Amino acid sequence: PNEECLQILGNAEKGAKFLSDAEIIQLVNAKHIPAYKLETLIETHERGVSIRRQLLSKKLSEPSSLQYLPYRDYNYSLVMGACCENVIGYMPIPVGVAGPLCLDEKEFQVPMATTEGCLVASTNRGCRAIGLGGGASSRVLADGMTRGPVVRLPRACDSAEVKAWLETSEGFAVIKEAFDSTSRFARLQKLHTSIAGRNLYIRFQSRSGDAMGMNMISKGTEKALSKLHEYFPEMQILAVSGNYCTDKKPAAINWIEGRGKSVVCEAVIPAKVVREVLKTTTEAMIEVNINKNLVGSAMAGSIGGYNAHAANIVTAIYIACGQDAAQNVGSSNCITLMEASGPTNEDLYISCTMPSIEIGTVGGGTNLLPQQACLQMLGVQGACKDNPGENARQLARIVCGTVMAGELSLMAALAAG
Amino acid sequence: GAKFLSDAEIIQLVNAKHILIETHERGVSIRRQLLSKKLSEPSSLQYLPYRDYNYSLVMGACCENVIGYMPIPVGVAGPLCLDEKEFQVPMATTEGCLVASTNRGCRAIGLGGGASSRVLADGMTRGPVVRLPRACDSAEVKAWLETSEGFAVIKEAFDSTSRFARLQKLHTSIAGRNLYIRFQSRSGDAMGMNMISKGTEKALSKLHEYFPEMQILAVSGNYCTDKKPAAINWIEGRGKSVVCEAVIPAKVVREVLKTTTEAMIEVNINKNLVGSAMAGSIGGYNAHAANIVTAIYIACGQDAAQNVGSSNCITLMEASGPTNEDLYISCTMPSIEIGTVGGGTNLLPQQACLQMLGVQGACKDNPGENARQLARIVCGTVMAGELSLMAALAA
Amino acid sequence: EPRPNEECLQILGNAEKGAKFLSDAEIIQLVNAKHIPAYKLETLIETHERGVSIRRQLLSKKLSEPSSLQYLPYRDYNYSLVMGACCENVIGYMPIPVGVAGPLCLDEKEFQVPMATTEGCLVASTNRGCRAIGLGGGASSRVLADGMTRGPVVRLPRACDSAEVKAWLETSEGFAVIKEAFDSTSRFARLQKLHTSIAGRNLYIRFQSRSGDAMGMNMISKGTEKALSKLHEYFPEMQILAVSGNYCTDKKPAAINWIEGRGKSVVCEAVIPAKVVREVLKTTTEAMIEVNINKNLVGSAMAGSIGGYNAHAANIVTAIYIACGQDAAQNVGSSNCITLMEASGPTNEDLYISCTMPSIEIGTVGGGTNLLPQQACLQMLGVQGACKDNPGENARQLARIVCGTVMAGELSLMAALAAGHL
Amino acid sequence: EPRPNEECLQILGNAEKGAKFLSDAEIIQLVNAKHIPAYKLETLIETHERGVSIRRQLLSKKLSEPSSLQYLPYRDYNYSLVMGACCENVIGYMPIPVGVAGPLCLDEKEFQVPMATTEGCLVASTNRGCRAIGLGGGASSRVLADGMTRGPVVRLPRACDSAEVKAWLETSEGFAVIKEAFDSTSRFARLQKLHTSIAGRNLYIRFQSRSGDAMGMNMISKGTEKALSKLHEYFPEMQILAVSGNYCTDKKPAAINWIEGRGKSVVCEAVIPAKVVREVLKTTTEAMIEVNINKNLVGSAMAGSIGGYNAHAANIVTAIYIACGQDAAQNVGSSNCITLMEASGPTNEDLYISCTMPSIEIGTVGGGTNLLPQQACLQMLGVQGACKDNPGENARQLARIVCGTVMAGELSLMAALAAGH
Ligand SMILES: CC(C)n1c(CC[C@@H](O)C[C@@H](O)CC(=O)O)c(-c2ccc(F)cc2)c(-c2ccccc2)c1C(=O)Nc1ccc(S(N)(=O)=O)cc1
Ligand SMILES: CC(C)n1c(CC[C@@H](O)C[C@@H](O)CC(=O)O)c(-c2ccc(F)cc2)c(-c2ccccc2)c1C(=O)Nc1ccc(S(N)(=O)=O)cc1
Ligand SMILES: CC(C)n1c(CC[C@@H](O)C[C@@H](O)CC(=O)O)c(-c2ccc(F)cc2)c(-c2ccccc2)c1C(=O)Nc1ccc(S(N)(=O)=O)cc1
Ligand SMILES: CC(C)n1c(CC[C@@H](O)C[C@@H](O)CC(=O)O)c(-c2ccc(F)cc2)c(-c2ccccc2)c1C(=O)Nc1ccc(S(N)(=O)=O)cc1
Repeated sequence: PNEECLQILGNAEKGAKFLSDAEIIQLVNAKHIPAYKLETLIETHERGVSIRRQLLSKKLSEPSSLQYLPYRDYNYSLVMGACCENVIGYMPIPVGVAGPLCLDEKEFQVPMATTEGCLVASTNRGCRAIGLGGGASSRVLADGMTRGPVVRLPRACDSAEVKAWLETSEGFAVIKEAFDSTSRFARLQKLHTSIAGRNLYIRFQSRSGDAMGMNMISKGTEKALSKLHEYFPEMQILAVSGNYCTDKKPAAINWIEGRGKSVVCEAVIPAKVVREVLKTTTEAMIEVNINKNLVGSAMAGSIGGYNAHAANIVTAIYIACGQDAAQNVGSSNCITLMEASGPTNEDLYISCTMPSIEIGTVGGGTNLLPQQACLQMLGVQGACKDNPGENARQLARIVCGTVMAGELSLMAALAAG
Repeated sequence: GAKFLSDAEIIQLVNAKHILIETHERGVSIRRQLLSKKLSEPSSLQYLPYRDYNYSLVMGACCENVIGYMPIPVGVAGPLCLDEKEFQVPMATTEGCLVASTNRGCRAIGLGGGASSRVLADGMTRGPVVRLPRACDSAEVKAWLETSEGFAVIKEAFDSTSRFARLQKLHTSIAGRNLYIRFQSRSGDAMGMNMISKGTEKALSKLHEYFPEMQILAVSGNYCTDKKPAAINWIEGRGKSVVCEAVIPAKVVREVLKTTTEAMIEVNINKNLVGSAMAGSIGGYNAHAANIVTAIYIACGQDAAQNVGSSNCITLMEASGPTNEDLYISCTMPSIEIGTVGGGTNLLPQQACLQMLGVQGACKDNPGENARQLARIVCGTVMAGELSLMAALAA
Repeated sequence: EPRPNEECLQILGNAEKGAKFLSDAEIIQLVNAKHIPAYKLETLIETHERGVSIRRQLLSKKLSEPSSLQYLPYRDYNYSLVMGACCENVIGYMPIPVGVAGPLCLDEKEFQVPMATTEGCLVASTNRGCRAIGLGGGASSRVLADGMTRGPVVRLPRACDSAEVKAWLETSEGFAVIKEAFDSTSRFARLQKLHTSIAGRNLYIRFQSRSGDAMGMNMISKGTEKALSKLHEYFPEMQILAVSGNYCTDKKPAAINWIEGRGKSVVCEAVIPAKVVREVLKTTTEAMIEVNINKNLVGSAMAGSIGGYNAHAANIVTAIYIACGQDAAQNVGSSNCITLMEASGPTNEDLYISCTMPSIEIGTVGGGTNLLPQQACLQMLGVQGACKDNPGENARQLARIVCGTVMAGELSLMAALAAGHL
Repeated sequence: EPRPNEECLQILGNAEKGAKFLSDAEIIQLVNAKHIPAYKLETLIETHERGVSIRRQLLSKKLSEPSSLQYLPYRDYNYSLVMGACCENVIGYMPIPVGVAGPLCLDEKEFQVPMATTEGCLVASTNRGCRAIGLGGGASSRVLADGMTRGPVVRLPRACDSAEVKAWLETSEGFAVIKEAFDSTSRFARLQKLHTSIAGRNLYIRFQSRSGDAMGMNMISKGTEKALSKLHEYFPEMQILAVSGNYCTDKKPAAINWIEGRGKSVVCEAVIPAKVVREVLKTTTEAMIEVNINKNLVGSAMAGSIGGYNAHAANIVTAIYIACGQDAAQNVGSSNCITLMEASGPTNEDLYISCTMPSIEIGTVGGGTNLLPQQACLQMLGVQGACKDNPGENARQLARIVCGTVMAGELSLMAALAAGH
């Protein structure tokens, strides 16, 4: 009944919990109730998902499309008004595990969410060679998420004035105070700027504790630019990101300046281990690395893509561990080097250098519990109380270390043919 | 067999190195318990779900040492009015507001009479590196591959390996005695990596016959280029090269997008062109194409690591209409790497999202048309994403 | 002494008098107060040199230090081949010292390579590279590709229309019509496969063709214009926005030139005996390879280079280009080079070296190669002017010489850096 | 009259005679008989021009056409400033025509810009661009950054050690010890913040400093060599692999030069009224923006350019570089330019134009600027040699003049592309 059902919705202590599935759907189709009124009216999250699927399904060319998209018994409360909207369900990505990865005297079992055949198996083989080689070592070389707004002044002489002002000790200090006032972990490092006529691109860089820090840095960037407006009232803020960050697009600035964590990792693989585990020789590995990862990438016109498949490992760890998998674009930046080592140049020195690993252990997908499980496997879930940023640094080191395992195994598979 | 043993006992054997199980879901349980013994926090696994998932479609083709699955929330943006049709576009993401913003982009496009798209090129690639004794020899091979007779014999060998192996023009570059060879072929509705690899191996094997001193150094010399940033994918395309466009009436930019045509053009020029230029970008002349590509790719069983190149996009915005107040927007994405059969599209949840869009599996009438359609959907939804985010930045 | 402007104009407009019957003071007087603007001085003054002399006197009064031009030479230079062709508002010439590096043993021949440069030691260093190559049996090179390009941008009303034009150009019959219009413009105009790129309703079209021994810019542009006119017959709503849309790409760095080639794409190589690397180059093979990998490959990669995987190819390209009447601004793309070094031979102690240069933009007819001094340098190499019995051979040979001299230069400088002064 | 070889040698080794007492034919007879190496002619022959003359006679006999050097001039040129400084094995000089575009109205001054080129209409076209700027009220420019660089590669035993070295150079005291070493080598050496990059056990170190009015390669390199010697005292396992590891980056295309700058980073701007755009440039502001956006931004984007967002900056950079005694091979990076074009005024009919050139590598002291003809062109612009009272001002002014003349070039070519035919 259409007019009885409205009575049960309007009563403040009854609610739509008393109504049925088809009755709420009869209301919308008759146009008694608009569609957008169902988000706010319906009580529980899972029933909101159910009714959206049903409404959505009748509009589809094949109304049975959603049959095998699962949606029941998922914690939508951590996702609603925080991570996803118009939610009709969830997508299971198989999670495999590669390890142990022997990195800086610890051992890691690395979760990898992927649907590419053999990626975990191959990565795990690279892990095996590293462990039988005495483990890999890594260092975090730099740390600071960025945002890169574009501002505009009337003339290029003015934009130049502002650049010189931001380069002074006094002007930087003023901007630093306004940026840092927005948050606990927001500490502004040296500003990088570029002029293009009357445009001025300003790359704000700051650590962000254990968060990846896109939201924190943005908040700092806006207050900092508000303070900059007080010194330069004619300055227009065109966009809070003018693509100079650069976020989720290939850019040499991230390659050269770094973004998020800049990391290096390295290991030596005995000749014996290269033969028995990797089914090739040190000399063959080197020849392939030089001519694939340097020369080949060079011929193809690569900026920052001097590696075999860093992106595969970055992406799978990112999906498993609640990262922004779109940031695989810049986070997969990697140069993989290989050279002969040891008494008779028969052992394999390998290193991966990844200048822009954009990563966090708090916020975003890491609020969700399956994603926290994977972060917990690695011992890096959430914030680190004693050493703010140490969980995010550790995960970045794991990523780089795991990328190196991936590089060893794939580069060996290609070398053996 | 194993059904009479217990979980605690079978692990006893694998630990002792004296060592399959009769049910897929139990194989996952026992793997979780083996892994569990190696972690400092074994209870970390308890909220990583694993039950009642169809592991049969995974075991052999997709993933090894599987211990569960990672649920990614799926949202829907649409209807996206694209080429006289309506699509409800699934987007798997954990990024706040990404679906809502994309959906707004869709709303603006529909009220502007919808978007139009064309597939400009189509062919996955693979770019092996080979070596000859001398640069004079590598050059002889290049010359030979550029003749009609040479290309035809390399084509016959490539094409013999499978149904959809149909070799297009070759692209080669020499680096001294190295020769990089870029094979491009369509691949039915599959993304086509395995297919083009098999075609490449038999083609390189046939090239070895003409040049026995040639060394096949690696079936991928990074000249493809797969999953790394490369100008070659931007200039030559890879997979589907696609263009999409729409005109958004002035009032619609005002009321829906909360800005103006003029302000939008000013941000696009100075962010997506000039800004990306100052940043030293090749192919990243867009706001956030990667957000949409990645979200759709995870939802639709694509290889999410191919967002590196699939996200390549130039977003252009011009003034339009008689009064010059309407917003012409286009997105050009020359390297969308995509398929509707194989990989993660073999799993039922991922197929649900492909079925939403009406592109699931092979198009039996016209091989490749579902993958082509999906690329067009990706490019149209990227343009929707560009519209909304650029409006939010300009406002 | 100078008589009034009125009388000076009557003598100027008389056929049997002209400018020969006036003073320097009097020509300068007419210019200072219009009647003669300044650029018309070339087509009015008795001789080329007096036109240059007068232009200098005009300029000198405008300067802060009037005697600035004292040591800028101008007398007795053959300005006839310059005027209307190479340069306007000419006040003189700039002497660039020319040294010789050689013999360069390339493809079983010997070359004495002229290099116009002011950088100390460049010719000496390059010359040592030639010697190391000579003692190692010499270099070999092949020309891989040959075609100068021009990359106009056109526009259709919509992206779907530009898509239609791309597909039409990709059909055999569409390209054959465009090729016919292109090729009708000159005897050397032969259009190769078209490269096309869409950016919304924009459509960049890369026209490529050999061009005899000319570098070919003017010829290609002419071919391009007739090709687009014909294209407009089929697609009347097409607008030519610019005859170059930076898609060629000329005189700017661009991945397309690196990947597709432009002008002449060349490869060169040589094996240097271990003995020679030690004695001549003061280093070892092992050391050279380590420096090359970690400087020219890894270092160039960390700096974010496209096409710059070399030590100083640009030094050599520029010196040969100025010496040989080339367009030195084309150093931008023509310097593209990847230098590779590896172990070779029985001992694995000999140095294999190769230099691959995909975009050497060059020619032996036209532009600066019309002037006799730069023809002298071209004649040194045996590549001056057009080749009658094999059109394009001289420009191809010059491209090979450039790539081989670059390799010579790479060998030497890389050995200097590898030794570290020692 | 030509004497036997043994007789000619005693004359050559007689200290109160020498080669001055031999004829050309005798000196050649000695070279051909392998008594004198051909390269030692420079230090044996008393006059520089005679050394050039004999090198030419020797060279001509090696050529397939012996008269090929006829129209290569060599006489009455001042080889004294070139020998052992600018060029070796010298057989003459190459005259490049010099034209003048101007006046360039820049920062309330006027410049007559010399351009050594052989490309037809380049000077005339650039000169049209100058007219538009001057009738548009002039151009204004700013040097934004100043510092030549050198980017050596060193190697440590492990990547962990390269990381240790990077962190050490990033502390204020580690940097200060390196800065003290670097600054000690020359009066203008002032080491700026160190930019470093790791690749495994490689460490690339980008040393940047002002260099007076010199372009500064040799100076920066000398400071770099001494700075690395100091760093070796703290890290004795460090290997200096190469004083240039291509991270500078000198004379190759590189994003690092685009993003960080190198030498002089400059920006230039003008507003061109519609009337001037009409009469001088023969077009409209609307047409020029449409061409600039779709050629210099979008076109360069599709071509995969880094730093090549301009029409023909390189033409102007190269022409001025040759005239003014610069290193013309550095036009690779010095030509880096993004040209921007906007509508201004009430009906979008005035043309705001700017050129941004982040890496103008230039000098007015040293190299080819030591030669008198090259100094004449520097003197034309008022930038010859070192500025005593304001060190670096001449080099800074020249880089502004390049950027401003580049903008002039951009205006004219783009206008011509916007019209047709
Ligand atoms: C990592 C994955 C699994 N993988 C890929 C696909 C990698 C792509 O996703 C990225 C590349 O396209 C990037 C690039 O190189 O340009 C390939 C492969 C790459 C390019 C080809 F043309 C063909 C095959 C190979 C491979 C297999 C054989 C011989 C050569 C290469 C493997 C590979 O690593 N398998 C493996 C190893 C050990 C074990 S084991 N025995 O340890 O379990 C199993 C499988
Ligand atoms: C699309 C996403 C959700 N989004 C992002 C994050 C996008 C990043 O993941 C990619 C960028 O970093 C790439 C780049 O531009 O460099 C931002 C944003 C971007 C850069 C900042 F510095 C700060 C915030 C914005 C935004 C919000 C406000 C004002 C300006 C920008 C939005 C955005 O589109 N929200 C939105 C719009 C409508 C509705 S509605 N009214 O339809 O529901 C909801 C949310
Ligand atoms: C070719 C030129 C002359 N040349 C240059 C300057 C080359 C620049 O124009 C381009 C580089 O900057 C490009 C780069 O590497 O990034 C340098 C040099 C390069 C970078 C430095 F940091 C310092 C010095 C060297 C050099 C000398 C010694 C030790 C290391 C390098 C030489 C060089 O080749 N001299 C030489 C050799 C043999 C004979 S001989 N004995 O054969 O006549 C003479 C001179
Ligand atoms: C500057 C030079 C002289 N110039 C060039 C050649 C410039 C090349 O050296 C570099 C370009 O290739 C870079 C690029 O755009 O990709 C061209 C030209 C460019 C691309 C073509 F396909 C064809 C012709 C043009 C031109 C002529 C006509 C119509 C359009 C463009 C001119 C040009 O500026 N002439 C002129 C102007 C005023 C006066 S006046 N009347 O003031 O004296 C004379 C001549």
